[PDB]
Amino acid sequence: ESTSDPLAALDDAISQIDKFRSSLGAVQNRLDSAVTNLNNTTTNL
Amino acid sequence: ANRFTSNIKGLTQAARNANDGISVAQTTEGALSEINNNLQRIRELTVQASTGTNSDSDLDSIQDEIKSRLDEIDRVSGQTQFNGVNVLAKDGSMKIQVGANDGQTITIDLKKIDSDTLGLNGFNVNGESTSDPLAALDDAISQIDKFRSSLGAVQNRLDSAVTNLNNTTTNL
Amino acid sequence: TGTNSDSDLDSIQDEIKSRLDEIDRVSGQTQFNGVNVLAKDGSMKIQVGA
Amino acid sequence: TGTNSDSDLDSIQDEIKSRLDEIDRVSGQTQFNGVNVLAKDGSMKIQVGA
Amino acid sequence: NDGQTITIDLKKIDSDTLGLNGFNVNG
Amino acid sequence: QVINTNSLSLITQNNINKNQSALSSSIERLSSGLRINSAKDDAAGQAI
Amino acid sequence: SEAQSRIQDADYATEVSNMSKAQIIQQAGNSVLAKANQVPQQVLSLLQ
Amino acid sequence: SEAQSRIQDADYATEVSNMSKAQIIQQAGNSVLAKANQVPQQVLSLL
Amino acid sequence: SEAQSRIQDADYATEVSNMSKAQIIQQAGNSVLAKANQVPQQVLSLLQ
Repeated sequence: ESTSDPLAALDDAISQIDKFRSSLGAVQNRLDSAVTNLNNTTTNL
Repeated sequence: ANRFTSNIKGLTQAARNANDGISVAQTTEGALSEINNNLQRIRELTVQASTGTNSDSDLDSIQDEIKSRLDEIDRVSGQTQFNGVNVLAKDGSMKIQVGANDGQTITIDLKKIDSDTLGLNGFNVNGESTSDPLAALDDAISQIDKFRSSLGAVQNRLDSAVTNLNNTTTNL
Repeated sequence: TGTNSDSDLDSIQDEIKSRLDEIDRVSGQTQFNGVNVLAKDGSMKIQVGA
Repeated sequence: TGTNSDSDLDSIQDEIKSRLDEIDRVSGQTQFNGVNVLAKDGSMKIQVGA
Repeated sequence: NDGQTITIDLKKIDSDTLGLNGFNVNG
Repeated sequence: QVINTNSLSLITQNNINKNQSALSSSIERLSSGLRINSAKDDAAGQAI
Repeated sequence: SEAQSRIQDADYATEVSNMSKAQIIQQAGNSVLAKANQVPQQVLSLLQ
Repeated sequence: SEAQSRIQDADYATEVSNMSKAQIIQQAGNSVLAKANQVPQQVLSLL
Repeated sequence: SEAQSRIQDADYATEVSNMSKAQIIQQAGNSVLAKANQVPQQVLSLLQ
């Protein structure tokens, strides 16, 4: 019937979403750093 | 920031719920005050019928008025409700989510009040007669006072709750 | 809370079901460049080292 | 005071007990960022020196 | 894209649908 | 220095809401003419 | 009756000053709130 | 009536604060966009 | 007569409160409407 601990489950889902977003956030930072490094390397080459 | 905003919204909702509980408690207190006034009137009527100078027809009239007062007590006890849930006909508890998180609540003890629970059913001053009328009436009045006092502190508790909750939302 | 009635719970449950349906919907039918992202457990590999 | 009767003392005691359990409640249930500020004897440090 | 829609449920609201089809109080 | 939150209106509103209860209690006690209108004021004095 | 009136029947001379003080505090709170809602307006001056 | 007012009514202080906040954000956004929408002229200023 | 007056005549208190409420609502609405007319003004500054 009714969920046992609804607020706990909702917090767990929000935590999963936040973890996914955090894991996604660093990847584009890595990609931007790679873009800058590739630009510098292309200039020097 | 996500955790903070979740906490803030939960705290605001909990404050709203505590205000709703305050309203419920105030309504129940009004009903109890009405029942108390009726009990005081019926006690004065019993004091009147206690003496021996009155004739038999006087006892009959006093008993008719007493029975009318008892019926009114039972009626206001049974028909009182707030937002579709009765207050004075069920012995359950009212749990109010005030902590903005799972589990923690505040309970309101609701007791079924009627002519039977208070006793002195079939009071019958006319006939037979109750053994100790004024004693039973004082017992019922004391029960009403106990219920009002146990309900009286609840709204003070909830006001403290809403004040602390507002402070917590401000700081968060 | 306990102060609300049964029909109140009905309305709140209807709204919660609507929001959950929307959650599943947006989880289903959002894609980039013709490939879905929130429905496939794999990982995209992007060549950046030339 | 000595002018009140027994039932008055019981009512005052009910009010006192309600206040006391409310004290315990607000103490145990007040938390910040997932830690209980009024439920532990520990200490937290604020890295201020860089 | 085809199949990516949101459905809006509707109902036929009338006195007959509501009930009593001529509710009265004067007998 | 930030516009997303005033950071002062909140404290002012909390103070106003705190004063509102005292104002309402005073206004009610003027018209009622009685010290303890409900058990919220003094549940101990109600029985007395 | 005298005893109950000692218990009940809050004195008016106290409550009138109480409500007057409450009104003054509420007016001051409204004034300082209207004042406080104006400090984020200067942030616009930083732009242009 | 008190309960319904708690539910449906809006305390005007919060709404005035929200109006002022949103108006300031709108004006700031318009002002910053007035400059943001114009930085392609640099390549024009090149020639 | 009292039963008839129970219907026709109006409680002056609720009516004056409704009058005050309507006055304040109209003033607030007219103010926010006046403030809402300058919203489309930024476009001419954008054209500059």
